[PDB]
Amino acid sequence: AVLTQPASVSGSPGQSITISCTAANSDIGDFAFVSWYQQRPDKAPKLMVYEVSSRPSGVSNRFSGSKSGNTASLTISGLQAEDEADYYCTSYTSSSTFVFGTGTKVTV
Amino acid sequence: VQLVQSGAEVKKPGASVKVSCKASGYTFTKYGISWVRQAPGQGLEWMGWISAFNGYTRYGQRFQGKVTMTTDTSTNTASLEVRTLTSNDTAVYYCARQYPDQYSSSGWPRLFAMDVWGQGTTVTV
Amino acid sequence: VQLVQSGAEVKKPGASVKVSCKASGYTFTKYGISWVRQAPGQGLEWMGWISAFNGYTRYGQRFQGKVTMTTDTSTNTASLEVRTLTSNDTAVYYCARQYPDQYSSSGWPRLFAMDVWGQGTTVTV
Amino acid sequence: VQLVQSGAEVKKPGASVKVSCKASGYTFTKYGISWVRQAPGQGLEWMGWISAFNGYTRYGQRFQGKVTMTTDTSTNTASLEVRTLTSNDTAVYYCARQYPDQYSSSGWPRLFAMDVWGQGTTVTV
Amino acid sequence: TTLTQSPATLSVSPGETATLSCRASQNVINNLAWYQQKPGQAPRLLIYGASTRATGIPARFSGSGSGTEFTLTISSMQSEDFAVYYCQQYNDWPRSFGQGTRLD
Amino acid sequence: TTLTQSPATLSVSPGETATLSCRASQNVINNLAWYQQKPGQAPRLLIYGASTRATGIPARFSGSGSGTEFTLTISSMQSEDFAVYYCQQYNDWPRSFGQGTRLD
Amino acid sequence: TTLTQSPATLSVSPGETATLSCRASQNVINNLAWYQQKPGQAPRLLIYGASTRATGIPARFSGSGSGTEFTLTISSMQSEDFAVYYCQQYNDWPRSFGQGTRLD
Amino acid sequence: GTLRESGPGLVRPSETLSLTCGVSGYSISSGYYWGWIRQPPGKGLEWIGNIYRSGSTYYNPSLKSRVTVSIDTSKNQFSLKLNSVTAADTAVYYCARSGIKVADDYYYEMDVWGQGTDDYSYAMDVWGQGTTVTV
Amino acid sequence: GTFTWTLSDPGGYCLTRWMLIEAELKCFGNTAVAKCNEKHDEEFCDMLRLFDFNKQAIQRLKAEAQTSIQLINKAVNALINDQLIMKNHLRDIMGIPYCNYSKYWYLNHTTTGRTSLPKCWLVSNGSYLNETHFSDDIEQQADNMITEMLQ
Amino acid sequence: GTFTWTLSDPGGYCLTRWMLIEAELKCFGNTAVAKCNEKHDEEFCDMLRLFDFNKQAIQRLKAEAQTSIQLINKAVNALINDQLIMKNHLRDIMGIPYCNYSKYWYLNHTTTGRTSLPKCWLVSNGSYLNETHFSDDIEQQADNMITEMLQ
Amino acid sequence: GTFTWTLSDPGGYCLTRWMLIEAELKCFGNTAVAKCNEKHDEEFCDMLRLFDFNKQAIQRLKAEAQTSIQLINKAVNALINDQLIMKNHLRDIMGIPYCNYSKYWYLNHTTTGRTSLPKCWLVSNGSYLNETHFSDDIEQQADNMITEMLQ
Amino acid sequence: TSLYKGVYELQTLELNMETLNMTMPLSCTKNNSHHYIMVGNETGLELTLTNTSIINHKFCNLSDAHKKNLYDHALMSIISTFHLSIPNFNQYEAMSCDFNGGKISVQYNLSCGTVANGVLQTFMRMAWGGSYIALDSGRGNWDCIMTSYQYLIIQNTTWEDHCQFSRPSPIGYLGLLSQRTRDIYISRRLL
Amino acid sequence: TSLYKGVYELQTLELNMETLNMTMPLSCTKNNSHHYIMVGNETGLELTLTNTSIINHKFCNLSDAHKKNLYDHALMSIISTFHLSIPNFNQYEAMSCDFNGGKISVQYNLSCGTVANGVLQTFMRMAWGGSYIALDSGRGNWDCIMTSYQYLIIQNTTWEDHCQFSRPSPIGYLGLLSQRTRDIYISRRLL
Amino acid sequence: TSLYKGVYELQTLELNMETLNMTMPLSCTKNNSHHYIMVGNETGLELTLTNTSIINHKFCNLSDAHKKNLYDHALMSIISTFHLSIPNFNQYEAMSCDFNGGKISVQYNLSCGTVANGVLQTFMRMAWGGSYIALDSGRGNWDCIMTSYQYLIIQNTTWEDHCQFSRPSPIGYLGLLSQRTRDIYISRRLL
Ligand SMILES: *[C@@H]1O[C@H](CO)[C@@H](O[C@@H]2O[C@H](CO)[C@@H](O[C@@H]3O[C@H](CO[C@H]4O[C@H](CO)[C@@H](O)[C@H](O)[C@@H]4O)[C@@H](O)[C@H](O[C@H]4O[C@H](CO)[C@@H](O)[C@H](O)[C@@H]4O[C@H]4O[C@H](CO)[C@@H](O)[C@H](O)[C@@H]4O)[C@@H]3O)[C@H](O)[C@H]2NC(C)=O)[C@H](O)[C@H]1NC(C)=O
Repeated sequence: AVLTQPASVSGSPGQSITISCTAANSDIGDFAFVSWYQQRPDKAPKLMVYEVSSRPSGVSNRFSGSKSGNTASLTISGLQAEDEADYYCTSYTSSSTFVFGTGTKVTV
Repeated sequence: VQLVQSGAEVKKPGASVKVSCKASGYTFTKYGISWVRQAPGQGLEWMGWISAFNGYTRYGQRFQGKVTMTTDTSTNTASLEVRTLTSNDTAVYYCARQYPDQYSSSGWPRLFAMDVWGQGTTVTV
Repeated sequence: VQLVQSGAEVKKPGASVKVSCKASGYTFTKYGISWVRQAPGQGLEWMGWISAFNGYTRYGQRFQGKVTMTTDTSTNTASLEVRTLTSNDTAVYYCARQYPDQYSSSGWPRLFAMDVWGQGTTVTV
Repeated sequence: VQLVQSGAEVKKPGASVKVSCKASGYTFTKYGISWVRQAPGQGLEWMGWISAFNGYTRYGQRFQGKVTMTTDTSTNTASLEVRTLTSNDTAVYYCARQYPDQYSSSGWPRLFAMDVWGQGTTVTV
Repeated sequence: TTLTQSPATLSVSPGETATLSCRASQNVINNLAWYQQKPGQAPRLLIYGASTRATGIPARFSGSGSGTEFTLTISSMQSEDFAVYYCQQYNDWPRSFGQGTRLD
Repeated sequence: TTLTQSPATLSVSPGETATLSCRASQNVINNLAWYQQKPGQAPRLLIYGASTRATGIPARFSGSGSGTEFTLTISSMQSEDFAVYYCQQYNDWPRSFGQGTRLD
Repeated sequence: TTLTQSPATLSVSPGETATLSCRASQNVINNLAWYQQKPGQAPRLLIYGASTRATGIPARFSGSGSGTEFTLTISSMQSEDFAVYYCQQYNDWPRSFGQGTRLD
Repeated sequence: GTLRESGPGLVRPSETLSLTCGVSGYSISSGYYWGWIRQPPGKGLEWIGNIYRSGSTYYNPSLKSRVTVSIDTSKNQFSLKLNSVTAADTAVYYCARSGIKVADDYYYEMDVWGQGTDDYSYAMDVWGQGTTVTV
Repeated sequence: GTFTWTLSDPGGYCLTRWMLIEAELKCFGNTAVAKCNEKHDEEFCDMLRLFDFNKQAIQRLKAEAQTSIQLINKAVNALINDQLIMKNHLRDIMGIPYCNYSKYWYLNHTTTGRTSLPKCWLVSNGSYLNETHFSDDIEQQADNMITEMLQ
Repeated sequence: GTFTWTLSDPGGYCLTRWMLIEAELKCFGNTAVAKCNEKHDEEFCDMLRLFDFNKQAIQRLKAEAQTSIQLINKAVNALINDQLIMKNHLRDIMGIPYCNYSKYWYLNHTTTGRTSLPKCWLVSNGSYLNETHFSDDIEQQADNMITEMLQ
Repeated sequence: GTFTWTLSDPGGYCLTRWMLIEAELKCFGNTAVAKCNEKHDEEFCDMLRLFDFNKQAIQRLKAEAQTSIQLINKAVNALINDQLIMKNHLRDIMGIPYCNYSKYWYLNHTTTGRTSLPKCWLVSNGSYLNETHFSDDIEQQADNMITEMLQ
Repeated sequence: TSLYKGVYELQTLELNMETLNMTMPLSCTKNNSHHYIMVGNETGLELTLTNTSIINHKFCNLSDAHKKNLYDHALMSIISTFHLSIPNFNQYEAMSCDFNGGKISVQYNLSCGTVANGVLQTFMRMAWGGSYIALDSGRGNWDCIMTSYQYLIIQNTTWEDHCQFSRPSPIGYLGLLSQRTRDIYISRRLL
Repeated sequence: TSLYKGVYELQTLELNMETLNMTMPLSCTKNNSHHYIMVGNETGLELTLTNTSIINHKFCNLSDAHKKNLYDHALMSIISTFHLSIPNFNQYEAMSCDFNGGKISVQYNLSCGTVANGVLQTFMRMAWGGSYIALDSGRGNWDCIMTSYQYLIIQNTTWEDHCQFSRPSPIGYLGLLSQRTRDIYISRRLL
Repeated sequence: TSLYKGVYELQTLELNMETLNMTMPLSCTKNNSHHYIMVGNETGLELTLTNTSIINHKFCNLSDAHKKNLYDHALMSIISTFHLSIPNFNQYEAMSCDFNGGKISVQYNLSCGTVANGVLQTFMRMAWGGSYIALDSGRGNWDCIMTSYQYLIIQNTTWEDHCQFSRPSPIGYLGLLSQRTRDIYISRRLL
């Protein structure tokens, strides 16, 4: 299985941007409970969104998540210069395994 | 089968009035007697119901204590006694016949209405 | 108690054969009649069963439309009619008494065989 | 209804003692017979019970083999036999009348005591 | 319970049907009664139950309805049918009466 | 099962009541029998069941109790009442008697 | 259902027993029938049910079996018993007949 | 609490790699599933496997043949062992804790451990610092 | 346990035109309804109790929400016999004509007007049995009610 | 699942003073008791079986230490009919005077001393109904008693 | 609930040689079997229903290598009364002779050949009771047969 | 006293339920708020309708309570029969429990078609006689029982003469016994 | 119009089950694959023997659905009765669920003495009248019910005059109530 | 002979329950320690009372056993019926299990409100008719029953003639069917 994301996403400071994580239609059933992680350069990944629009603690309400059919969307509203990091989508398959997405390099 | 009441009677307000209705043409102990009041020009108003079998009484809420209700199986007589009379108690009183409501363990309640009415007895103060 | 099946018939192919048997010695209405055909040399083969109580018919799979059965309570007779003849319809036809299969809510099915037969009627084309 | 036992028997130890009680005044078959022994000056001791219907026998745990109980419906008698007499067996024997204990599927057990006794029979060594 | 009669009057010429309505405060399962009272006369039982006709009553009077809503219909009204009609529930104590309706 | 009578001797004067007690090893539900034995005579059934008196027995004797404890009361003692009284259980086999009590 | 008769020929001398077999396609609980047809005559019912004998049938004919396999036995063979034998199921419609066996 | 990495940096190819992550503050026996994540230099994250306090493991099918994950509740740590290390395995390894729910382990741990908090995020809640493995 | 619901109301039971399809009101006498109080194996009696319970519940209890199932779940065993429909299910399994509770038949006297207790019309392979295949049962019912009329 | 407990003991049943409130021992004859072995809808029979079971359990089984409920949990359905109390619960819900299991009434012949099977006194508004409101039931019981006495 | 199985087949029931231990065909008349359709406390009737259900299931339904008990789990309540075996268990607890459904006794008319409904042979202390300890029950069954003979 | 047909006299009897204490639980009612179900002459359960809560946490330990076999088995059986009989119970947060030291304490938060409806129906079936006092005219549907009280508290108590409004009776418990697990939702695939 | 004994005329009546709609669920079959069970005149459940799936994961929330109280309680009660009535169910992976927004969707994989046999037996007992058409010829040893379809889907639906093959009837649901938890395996020592 | 009323003769018959093997489980007893429950002519369960344990771990892999659908479904059904019928079972560690490779091994620690009493009561009910020889002729309470043995072991076995002390009979199993879930405790708020 594989989850496809855009190679890179760009946006001006202050606006809202979206990141899409898409799975093949034959892979439905292995695309469940999608969650979004952020990894800054040379630093371990940090969980930012889990399930849908749920945030662990402290992270600002800018990060929102949505899921529709075979697609997931992570929206960052109010972009700043510190949001330049690699964003990953992961899914919990019905075979009790984690599948990691390709990853998007957000640029401001 | 009809019921015969006492008759017209007038007295000064503050006294007590006894009204008698006699039943004939049927077994008196089978059916109870209900009492109805109608003010001149107003609608009928319920007073109470007495069982002729043993004397069990259901009284109207606004007539408890003020009105007493008695039965006599020897002479087939039902009597209504009013102790205090006021200006608004002038009316016509009716003695209706009513079978008791019946309940059973294996069965469903059978409720009854007022079959026959005696001629009214007028009371004026 | 026997059943007598008309008489022998021979006729040109393509026409209709009308064979009959009159049942005597028992209450005709109680039992139905089943028709069995035996071709020369081969074994018995079922045609259909008709009830004499009301005329309910259970046809064979391959004899539907091709053949018909009727009853007549007044004459106490059962009758079989074959519409189209062909060289393979030459045979001997038997009518056999058979009680209707009985079902009940408080009980188990009671199915019956062909009790008494009648001498066959030969049909040649 | 009374029961009569045998006479007073005395014999040398080592022999066998036979004592019989003959019933009268009731259906001998319907009631069983129980046997009780009383040593001189001591309390009553139970030995066994034999039904007069089929001869079913319930013996005392310490009287098996040494004591034999039989019934005879023709002469209406219940007999007891002691095999090996000993000084500790010198006593008085009583024949008592006891109804069989009754059990049923739809019911509860009905148990019985010794209704009518018989005059004792003395045995000395 | 309290029950009210909607028309409270009916100026109707003789010959045609007349319809009278009764509405109870609470549920009264087919335990209604309709009486008529002519002026200077004691009321008499017309209909007991929802739709049962008392003995000696002409078939012009017919009852219908249940639950809360009940109706009484007179098919071919006449001169003797001009009276005051009263509605009673006997489902529970105390018994209640309608305010009455006038047929003129 | 075994059963013992506690007093075993009542040197009581005539004319007064007497009480005898019986206790069993196991549970004997209302299945006791009191017998009376005169000197030199066969025992006779006095009480059967819990408290039912045998036919022909005077009403002076009375029985009571159940389970493991039973009592026999003689109200107006007479000259003939002086005998040996025995307690028997018939709830289960084998049948067993008490050691007896002497009444004088 | 379809049912077949395996032997199809039982050339045998008079006196000794003869055994005939029937096998059904599906289950036919004791709902079989054995018919005998002498040449030039209409078939007659020998055995109805699995093993019940029709009225007027000699005791030398016996039936047995249930389910799928059934058997018919003739003990004391005679000269009039050299006829054709047919097996019928009446458990369901349409009725079915065996191909027949000629006992010669 | 935190998760700390340990293990040799350089590995001779065609040998066995051994890493160990020790936890502080958090208790392994408390719950959660403890697993390993791998990131090749410049590439995307890849999941290796998870282990549970009951001992059951769940591996990546593309790596199931040559990996194993071990647990130790006494010393409160969990370890990774890689068989037949190839030069393609040079990467960064993280130890992470996930609050996933598996039906098998749930239906097993009922009589002894009662019922869980019913608060499952199905996500890697906390991560280790991560250590570099160069072949 | 066993059912305890008693049919309401001289002494018979009348099915209104609402309980029947393409039919008018039908009344059954006391002698037929009285069998419904002691027989444990009558489908018509059980359905008649179900209809009576529905009518009484509608008449007396209120109905405002999106209906409810608790009332029937709580009182199902006081109205019907579950082993009856279990028996029908078993007869269905064994390939025997059974009862699906839709249609019933009865014998009604031409002159007297008396009626027997209806028995349900058996169904086999998706279609109703025809009277020629249970005429013996009808004749038995006629015998039974002749005997009943004799007393 | 029909009950199976049969009452202990000529052929009647006697309620002792412990089973009755402010009363002496009472006894009911064979005819009244024999109805308890067939009828499925009598409350007095159910309670009478409960009392008999309690008496027998106290006598036969030994009792000590904590009280245990397992015995009545096992054998509840062999004594009473749960659908009877379910029917009373439904009648209470519908507003009808229902039957709590405290008081019972019966008819008792003045001369012969014959007694009918007691029936439970109904309660409405948390007070017992008066005889004037179920006198028809009493008259029906008297008719049944006379009919039974005839044969 | 209540059992609804009706015995198969004039109107009697015959237990074959396979249904009995060291015995041959035993047939019981219509009048004895008719009691099995209305009584609630007969062990022989429940055993007859179990045997009949087994026979019909073997005849009509197919079978395979392994045995499945789903059918008997489903259809048990339509054949037997569980409160009867509960009653026997209770009588066992209280130290009273009980029925373990193995042996039965009945009465045979020497000349006519009519019999009664067999009743269970009670077992106490692991041994069957002697006839002397249930002679009264036998006499009562004889009296009942006389009574129904004079009718 | 009245003579029916001049031959028959109507007589009454009243059953004493306070003699089956040794075999079955007995339920009765003291007043609007307090009802009791007693076992033996020693222990029982008190059911009270109140506005004031006695448990503030949201824990219901039951595996832990079963592990420490300290409670009375009869009372645990009774509360199991009560809880299982609640129709359509689906809000586990509405029930709190406390079993420290072998005691039993259960609290149902009643603050239709809701959890309060089901709990009140079970409660009125349990203490069948005299429970109608607290009806509070909640009838709005088929049953749709409502009350003004906020909490139902079930605790254990020592036996005492504790019911003045209705006599003790075993009917309520014996009725809840049959309808025991008939209305429960599925909470997991493998049960 | 034949007369039996010349005195009696055979007459028939057929009951209108549909008038029981607002007290009981009414189940009936439309055609070979579509069967319905309606509650009231508003909602109901659609049981389809479909042969292409609609749920692709292996999860089945039931605790979260109960906590987020949004479904219809009657329909949840119905599906609880159905699932609990399945005899000898042990392959939990065979059943998938979906409840978001208050909807009800369950799906059984069905692909003897297997899980498909038990699910089919329960399905035949539920929609009793008119379910034999979907049974095919696969029925075998004892029951051993087999079907050619590869999925069983239960969704909710709005009321509509659907069933034209079999009349509405409450018998199947009223029958599954008795056999509701009589055949379930133990999955843990302490239930 | 014995003719009652001079005309009737007492006659007996004995039932051969062994011919019900195709449809029902049959319970049997050989001696004090060994009892059996046979299904079909092939398999069955063996119930033994011993001082010697065969399982030394505190495990019961029931969910994993269901996942590996290797056991015989009839035997699993029988042991589920047995375990569910234990009244007031709360000590989960008193029961150990082993289901390796399709086996069915269950062990009960029997060493009054004790687990031994409940397990013994269910055992007497299941193997009813010949189990009383393990009763030890002692009743401490209403139905407290105690035995010297401290392990009850239920294994599988192949069919063999084992009925030396009692005849095969389905009554015990058909008895536990009704009393199957009637006496269990609640272990979770939301079952
Ligand atoms: C079925 O349905 C019926 C009808 O609703 C229902 O009947 C009612 O039962 C209750 C419960 O018994 C009855 O209430 C009793 O009433 C008596 C008498 O009432 C008056 O009593 C005195 C005058 O003597 C007045 O002060 C009082 O205000 C009443 O007017 C009371 O005496 C009862 O209380 C005593 O008994 C209780 C329990 O034993 C004690 O807790 C209480 O303290 C009282 O005991 C006192 O006397 C004892 C001696 O008897 C003594 O030992 C104590 O120490 C103490 O001094 C009780 O309140 C009610 O009247 C019945 N009738 C009605 C119309 O309500 C059934 O209960 C119901 N059955 C079931 C199973 O549900």
